[PDB]
Amino acid sequence: CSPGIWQLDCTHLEGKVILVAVHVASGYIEAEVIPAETGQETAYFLLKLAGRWPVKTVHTDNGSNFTSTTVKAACWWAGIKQMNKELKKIIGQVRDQAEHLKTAVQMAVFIHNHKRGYSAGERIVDIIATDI
Amino acid sequence: CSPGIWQLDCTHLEGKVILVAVHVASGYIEAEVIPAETGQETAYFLLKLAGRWPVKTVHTDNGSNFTSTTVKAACWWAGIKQMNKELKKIIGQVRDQAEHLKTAVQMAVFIHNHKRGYSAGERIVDIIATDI
Ligand SMILES: CC(C)(C)O[C@H](C(=O)O)c1c(-c2ccc3c(c2)CCCO3)nc(-c2cnn(Cc3ccccc3)c2)c2ccccc12
Ligand SMILES: CC(C)(C)O[C@H](C(=O)O)c1c(-c2ccc3c(c2)CCCO3)nc(-c2cnn(Cc3ccccc3)c2)c2ccccc12
Repeated sequence: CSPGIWQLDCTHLEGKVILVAVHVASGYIEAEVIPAETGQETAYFLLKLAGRWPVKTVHTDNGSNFTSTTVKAACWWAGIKQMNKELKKIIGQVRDQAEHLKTAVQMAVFIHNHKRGYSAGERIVDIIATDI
Repeated sequence: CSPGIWQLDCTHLEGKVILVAVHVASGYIEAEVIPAETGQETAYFLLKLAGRWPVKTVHTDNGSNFTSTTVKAACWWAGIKQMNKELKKIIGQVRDQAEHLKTAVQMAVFIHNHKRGYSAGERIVDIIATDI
């Protein structure tokens, strides 16, 4: 698709919430473990994401994710308008490597983003730079 | 300089620690508030950073930052070898906008990375994509 579209979702594992953002054009993933699946967590995460990539529009598979005032506030300020099983597959394979789940998650993001025919990491920067 | 070099440092504000990474070639900043200035926090942050950008070498202005086993482990796994006052200037100007310091920080990262003659945000993706 077009280069400012991201998709946000939460997935659950070991009683914790993993917030997963996928840049739709590239497959590039950013991800964080959060304590609770709250609107404030989504708001802050959206602020972090928009300061790093040019985020125009965000989609989700759970629309109610985006109905908190806090989320709306974040999108308003950052100018935002409205392949997780592979990620869960990589987590499972490296989970023994690490104590904390959050560490396994960032390992899995690293593998995913740098697996190649280019990697999701190389596609996002080419896509965004072409756009400029 | 060359396109895989990052600089890590901590700065302090309101009794909290702000961990600041600057991509030296571009001026592009990634940043997080952390509870304590510990090696484990630096390790995890380094894991997050390497899964998003191609990080070859990291520098710091406090070398002892990098002597924990945990940090060394992170750099080992991710294949890593060994303009904060402007950031603090932006934080100060937007601090009233937000409750939490961490929110002001990501606001300040957003402003910095997207201020333009291109922005630090546009320079990093052009630099990294040229490299590929
Ligand atoms: C990363 C944090 C600090 C958040 O937690 C991890 C964890 O959750 O496992 C953790 C790590 C760690 C650090 C980096 C790392 C991995 C594990 C997994 C793969 C990628 O990079 N390490 C230690 C520890 C303390 N001493 N050592 C001897 C050592 C290990 C490898 C190479 C060289 C030396 C490792 C942790 C100790 C307690 C809690 C979490 C740890
Ligand atoms: C972002 C988090 C959730 C971590 O904390 C912030 C904070 O630290 O200030 C916070 C925010 C918030 C959300 C996004 C945002 C800003 C502030 C600053 C500029 C950029 O984007 N908002 C609320 C709140 C609750 N109701 N509203 C009516 C509203 C405000 C603006 C536009 C539309 C509607 C805002 C917070 C409440 C409690 C604690 C932190 C909040």
